[PDB]
Amino acid sequence: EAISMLTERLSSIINAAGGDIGIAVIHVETGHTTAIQGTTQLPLYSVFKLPLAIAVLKEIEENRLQLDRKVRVTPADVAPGWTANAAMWRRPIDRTVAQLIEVSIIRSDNTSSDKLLQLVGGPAAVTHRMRALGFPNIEIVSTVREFSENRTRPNTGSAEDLARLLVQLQKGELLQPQHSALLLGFMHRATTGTERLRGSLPVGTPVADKTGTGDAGVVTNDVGIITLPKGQGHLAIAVLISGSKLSPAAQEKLIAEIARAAYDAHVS
Ligand SMILES: *C(=O)[C@@H](NC(=O)/C(=N\OC(C)(C)C(=O)O)c1csc(N)n1)[C@@H]1N=C(C(=O)O)C(=C)CS1
Repeated sequence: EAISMLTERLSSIINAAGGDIGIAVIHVETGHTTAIQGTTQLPLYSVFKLPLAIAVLKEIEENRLQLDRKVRVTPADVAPGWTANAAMWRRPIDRTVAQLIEVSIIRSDNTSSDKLLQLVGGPAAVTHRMRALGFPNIEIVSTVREFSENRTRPNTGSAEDLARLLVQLQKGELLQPQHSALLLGFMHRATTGTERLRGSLPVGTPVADKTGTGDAGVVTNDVGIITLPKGQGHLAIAVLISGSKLSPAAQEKLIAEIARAAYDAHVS
């Protein structure tokens, strides 16, 4: 029956991909869950910026921080190898906490993410916030710089915990309404995953997403929320691909095809 056999189809889409692949698809309103290796913790790379943004917004909601607090960013905060977004960080600049979350989510900025990581108390504090919220299978152990000088101790998370996190975000149970609207607005405008969760959906499908990419196709990740048409609800979806044999383009196409299969199963 269409959602019953989604696991069969997902398993054949990723067959012979090699590596380690975790998938979780959760229908937000009903809770219907489809998972493949859904409890295995896999390298997150830039996907960790989504738990980071939640921990930052929890700090504001727990009255230890403000959205409009000015934070000074200097070229000293940019790691050497960070080439993608470094153009905004060449002379000292003041950004509000809201603006730091913005650029870290939309542009997958490493510099602003590491600044936010310090504001909340480092990797251990984010890991604690995750279990305090109900997601004990998300372990943040490294800053972005630390991990960049040696890929050995990566931040990991299971696909099911990321999807469950997105379910509560979409439902309005995770953050205050204005913080939920603010974060989903950022994720709707994210520009790093045009070929992934959005790649194969029908024209006009709203998608909020956060990607993760390692160099040379070592890791290709995408987690997000797909708005179904009609009044059919939302899909929280996490795809974590680690160490695949496939080329980068084919790994992105794997994510796009997984999303379209989950979309098709849950739409009438
Ligand atoms: C999150 O996953 C970030 N990724 C990285 O910092 C790494 N590589 O980034 C790219 C741009 C793919 C590169 O070729 O250098 C990375 C860190 S440790 C490792 N083995 N690789 C951000 N992701 C992207 C993206 O395009 O998804 C960015 C635009 C900026 S860094």
